[PDB]
Amino acid sequence: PDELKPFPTVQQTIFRGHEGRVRSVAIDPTGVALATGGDDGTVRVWELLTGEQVWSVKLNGDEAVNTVRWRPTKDTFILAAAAGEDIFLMIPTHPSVTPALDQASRDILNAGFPPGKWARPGTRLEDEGVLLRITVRSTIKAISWHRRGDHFATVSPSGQRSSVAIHTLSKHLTQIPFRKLNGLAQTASFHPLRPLFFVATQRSIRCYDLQKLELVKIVQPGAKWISSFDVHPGGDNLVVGSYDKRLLWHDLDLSNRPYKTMRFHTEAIRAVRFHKGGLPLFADASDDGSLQIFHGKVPNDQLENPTIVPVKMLKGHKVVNKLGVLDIDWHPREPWCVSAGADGTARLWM
Amino acid sequence: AQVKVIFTTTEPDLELPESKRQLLVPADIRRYGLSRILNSESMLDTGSIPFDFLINGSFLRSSLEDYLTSNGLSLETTLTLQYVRSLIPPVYEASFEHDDWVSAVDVLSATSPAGRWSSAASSAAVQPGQERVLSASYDGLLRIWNASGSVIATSPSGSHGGHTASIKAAKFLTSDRLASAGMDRTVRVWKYTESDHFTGELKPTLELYGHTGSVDWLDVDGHSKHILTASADGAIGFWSASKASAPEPDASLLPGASTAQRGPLGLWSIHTAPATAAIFDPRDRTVAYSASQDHTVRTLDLTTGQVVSTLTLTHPLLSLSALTTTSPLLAAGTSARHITMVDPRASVMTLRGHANKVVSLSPSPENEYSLVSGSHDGTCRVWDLRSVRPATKEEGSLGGVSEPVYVIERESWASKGKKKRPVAGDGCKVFSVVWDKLGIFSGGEDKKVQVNRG
Ligand SMILES: [Cl-]
Ligand SMILES: [Cl-]
Ligand SMILES: [Cl-]
Ligand SMILES: [Cl-]
Ligand SMILES: [Cl-]
Repeated sequence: PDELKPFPTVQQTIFRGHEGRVRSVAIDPTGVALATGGDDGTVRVWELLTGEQVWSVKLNGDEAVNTVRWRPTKDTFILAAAAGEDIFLMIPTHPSVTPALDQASRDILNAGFPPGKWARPGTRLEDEGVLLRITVRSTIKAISWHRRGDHFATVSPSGQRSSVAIHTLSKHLTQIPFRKLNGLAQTASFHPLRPLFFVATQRSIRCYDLQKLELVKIVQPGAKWISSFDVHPGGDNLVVGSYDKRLLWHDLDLSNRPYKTMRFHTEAIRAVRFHKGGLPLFADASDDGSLQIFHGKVPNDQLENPTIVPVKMLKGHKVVNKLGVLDIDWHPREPWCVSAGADGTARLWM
Repeated sequence: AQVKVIFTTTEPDLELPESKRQLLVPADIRRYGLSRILNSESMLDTGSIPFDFLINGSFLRSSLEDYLTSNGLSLETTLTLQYVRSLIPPVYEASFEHDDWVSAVDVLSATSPAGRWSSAASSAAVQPGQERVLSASYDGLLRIWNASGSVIATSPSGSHGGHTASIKAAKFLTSDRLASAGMDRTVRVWKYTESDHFTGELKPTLELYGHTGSVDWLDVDGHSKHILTASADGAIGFWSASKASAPEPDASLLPGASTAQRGPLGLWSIHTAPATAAIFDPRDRTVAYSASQDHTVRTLDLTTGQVVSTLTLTHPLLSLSALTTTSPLLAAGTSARHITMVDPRASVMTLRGHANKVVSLSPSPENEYSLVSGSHDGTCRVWDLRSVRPATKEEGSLGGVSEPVYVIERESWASKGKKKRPVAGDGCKVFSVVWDKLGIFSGGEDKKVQVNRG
């Protein structure tokens, strides 16, 4: 309660019509729309408040869509999805999309016309609005956009070759910089402020520098198999979560040791995401269908104790076929969050 | 066996000279005996009117002597009793089945806004017999429904000039003209003509492009032929329903790069977040009110360009309504599940108990103090603003708290022996509520316009 408000308490909207588990959730940069990747190989775009599905496409006949991520720019409306080895760039049909905004996005994707091969996809895909198919060498787990949306990185765990790939959307250029990682890469994240980079293995999270190309720091969370992480918008803190049921707040100001360790979960933590856009909230997702919503506040002053308290646990996702909540994203402004569970549902919490 | 009562009321046409003063003294009398005393040949000479009684701002659900034993107060005190017309409960009557979700409902009645707007001019001046009910669907289709629940008219489809996508809101601006808006960013004005046999025709008069984004909300003025809209672009639109006076469209919003296409007069973006609701002021038609997810209710001057006042609230606002003092009082539906009653001049009270987002409101056609809301929790709830308690401690803040007088569920769900409502709004979500004298029609996710009346 107290100064810790507001936070999500109850689930206000249920998102249905996926068959089999929903692997991903990404909220539109403007905050009016939801994107869900399915195990049924469908990417879909839904009206946030109502839960009406305004757009859908099936990228590959048989495959799961692991990650969907919006291009973090309000002047574009471009969605990225990862199906197996292929990452597709598309422009969903939405009320937001006018002929001007459409032509703008098309101008961005079409501009720029092997670690990766950039190809125009089948006719049927632009018939449904998917402008690009980018193929890397082994299956894509994670997608992360750089804040100005020109670069995006794909992480493919199995193949060491393509493991961490940085793509340039301007030149249509896939690259495998800071080539060999000593590890098995789970995922990666760009830095909110300075041109830095983050690559998490099962081991540890490592912060690099892009065109100096140098390893800057390495933080060791000290847990079995890092499942995921997310970077505070402040950039000076991040949060990791694992299959150990434990959540680790890392203060990069102080140490490589985790600042705080938190056990709120019965089973593995499969997703962790901060609230970007300035509210002192973060959350983790579990293989029990619960989300754990924490308040934590990066101090106004540098090098000061972050204050972290759990505010609320959200149940109501159904543990289905051995798995719980698989993903989380936050609303850009408001303290609402959306989760992707194995119910075949996505759910909105306020 | 002796208790002093004194009668007061806000009711416009029911009032006692001089007889307010005197003692009711069985002391065990439920609201019933008092409602009988008021109805007395001596008092109001009405004689059947059910009256509810408010002490302190709270309804009396027990006898008098019990009330003034259990609280305190068997002081021989004179309890001051407000008396109000007891709500006639809007029980279930009919359901109009749809193919997809019902986004919007409006009612054409002799005494409805479009009905009174009609009889001025042009004018059908709809007869007491035939009322028409408008429903907008995520089909992309408007439907003009019979009072008895048959479909008189159906809008054209995509091709042939209809909407190209789902319709978010639609209303009657008169019996000839009606207006709609939706995910296709157009606002469309329709001619509605009806034949001797009961069948309709909806012919689009006007396609209006100002908006880049979904057009979520729409309000109308049938006198001045004006429309105004609220859209996800965070901008409030202002339009003429008349083909006659319109600017020419932007053309970069049009389907490129028969029916007439025109633009907005005075389209403004005053909001940081999407704009959820925009309404005309009841007294002055050049004054409008906006509400958005940016937490603001803005008093807006349509004569000049833009905003004369801004009022900020705790949570994002999904809806707005005016209650008629020379000027209104706003109900603001919130994503925080409660309704804040706002005074736009330089937060009176809070209606609580919806379990989900509150997306639709509408004032009682009967009295000022009554209101019906509708919400994503699957229910529409009826409030009386004369019912007020000093705020509870938890989450209460300033004393505003008012609970619902009556609760209206979906006959979709309620007809089942099921116990508690489905989590979130699942299947039951209520998108639109309008309250007429036929009364309380409810559109939503269950694909039904629902009729509740006494
Ligand atoms: Cl679809
Ligand atoms: Cl194909
Ligand atoms: Cl379920
Ligand atoms: Cl013309
Ligand atoms: Cl309830």
